[PDB]
Amino acid sequence: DPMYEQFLQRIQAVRTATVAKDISADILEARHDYFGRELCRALDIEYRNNVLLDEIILDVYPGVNLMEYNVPHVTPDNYIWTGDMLLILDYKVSVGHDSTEVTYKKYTTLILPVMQEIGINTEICIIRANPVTNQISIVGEQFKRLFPTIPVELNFARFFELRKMLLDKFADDEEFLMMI
Ligand SMILES: [Cl-]
Ligand SMILES: [Cl-]
Ligand SMILES: [Cl-]
Ligand SMILES: [Mn+2]
Ligand SMILES: [Mn+2]
Repeated sequence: DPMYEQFLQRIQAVRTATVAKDISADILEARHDYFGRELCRALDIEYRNNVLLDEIILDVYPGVNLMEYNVPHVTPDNYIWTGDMLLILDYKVSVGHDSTEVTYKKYTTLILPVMQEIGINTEICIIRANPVTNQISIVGEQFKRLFPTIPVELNFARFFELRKMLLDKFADDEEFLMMI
């Protein structure tokens, strides 16, 4: 209720391409966070949204001296510390694979080396929902083993409705069309 209403109020009032581009980005981020909350609820795991990598290391290995290592200050969405293995999690909502590939490449090359020097067994997990079909795709073998079914009940229609109204309001706007 209040989330939808707040976006609606903003789409009603917006007059300029630059402000409209920020509403569009905000809707896409709210849709991403919605999926993350529903995913963690369905799997009964702790819901987080952007944890600094140093803070993840400190939680799994409290006796670490951060200064001895070169820790990239990335903020993956969430993680699962099982006591023997660390699953780095990032949520995606997208009909395509490109954003998954980008994030997979970044976290693989930036997180795995320092986790290997520290000695923490780590897997990069990316969980994507298709907002149109509600189908879930998972990169991450240990995550699939731990969670062979994902009993989520997803409904992205309201996020599409809001963004479509925004795009209809600016369908004749050259500038906004380019800020695509
Ligand atoms: Cl405006
Ligand atoms: Cl103006
Ligand atoms: Cl990041
Ligand atoms: Mn994030
Ligand atoms: Mn994400």
